[PDB]
Amino acid sequence: GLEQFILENSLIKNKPIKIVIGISMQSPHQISNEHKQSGDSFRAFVDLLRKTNEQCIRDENIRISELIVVITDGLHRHNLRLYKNVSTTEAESEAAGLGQKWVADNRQFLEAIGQCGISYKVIHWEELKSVAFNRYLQIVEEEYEKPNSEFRSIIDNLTQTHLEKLVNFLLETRDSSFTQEDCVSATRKYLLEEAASAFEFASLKADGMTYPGPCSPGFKYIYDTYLSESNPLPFIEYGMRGGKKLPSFWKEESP
RNA sequence: GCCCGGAUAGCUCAGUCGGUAGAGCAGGGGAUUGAAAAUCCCCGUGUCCUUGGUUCGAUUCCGAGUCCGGGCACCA
Ligand SMILES: *C(=O)[C@@H](N)Cc1ccccc1
Repeated sequence: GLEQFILENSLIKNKPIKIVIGISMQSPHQISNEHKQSGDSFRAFVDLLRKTNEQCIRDENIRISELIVVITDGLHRHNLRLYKNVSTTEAESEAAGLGQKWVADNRQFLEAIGQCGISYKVIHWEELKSVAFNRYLQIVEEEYEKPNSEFRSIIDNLTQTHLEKLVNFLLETRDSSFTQEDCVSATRKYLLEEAASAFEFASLKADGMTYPGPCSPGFKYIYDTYLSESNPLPFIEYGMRGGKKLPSFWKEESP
């Protein structure tokens, strides 16, 4: 899908539109192979990008160029560390490794986006979370140091979400020996890292970042404070499905 | 993955069983001016996206393909 009704609110046209995007992954995959940024999702992002490179007499009176792609490869760490003792950094290593696994599971789409005209970047875990996280976490806690801000409401909502998720997860294996306070606090840590990912990402990348869903968790609270007056955080919503196979160039298995 | 709409003059779209599809823009020709600029008037051979059927005949009715959207399922 798209948001043509949202293109005029910013009112910056007749030029290349710097865009970004960030994918995620859950520990226990309920939909298994089906997930965000599947093959259909990447091909549909490419198609929605190419839809603005056509109709030059109807878009001048929408363009897609210079794009980037982020990955929260270092977000769901403690989510996977519950299965085995392992280590604190080993859980990171493995989760970011699966992130890079997907990054290689659809590299053809990333490279073919460059043939369609759009640039291709590849942000990762450390590539973003490697600078200015002390002041970021400090500001997150400064917003979460009072029950008046809706940051506590979003905290409780995401906490209930991750709590149901971790309850269903540990309901299969009770050998984790984790704590309810531990699950809640690790979920809140991931949530605050996602909230602090508005400051660091909005400052690291120019203009806007688009996700298929809404993704207003933490991003709204932080970006309305800082990014909305430094680098406008505009979230565009995408949405596709499966019905008729589109034309995919070099759509074959590697050999 | 499942389910629901459209494509018509060059372009926008309006056309409701199946009863020779027309309003706006554009564009050509005019009268009048010395000439243009306003105003009036004339001007559409459209397989209604191709290709198989009912009919007396199908725009929209049934079958096959091409291209634009929607509603769900999965939220994280
Ligand atoms: C899921 O765990 C999300 N918090 C991860 C995420 C999604 C989109 C953008 C940034 C982070």
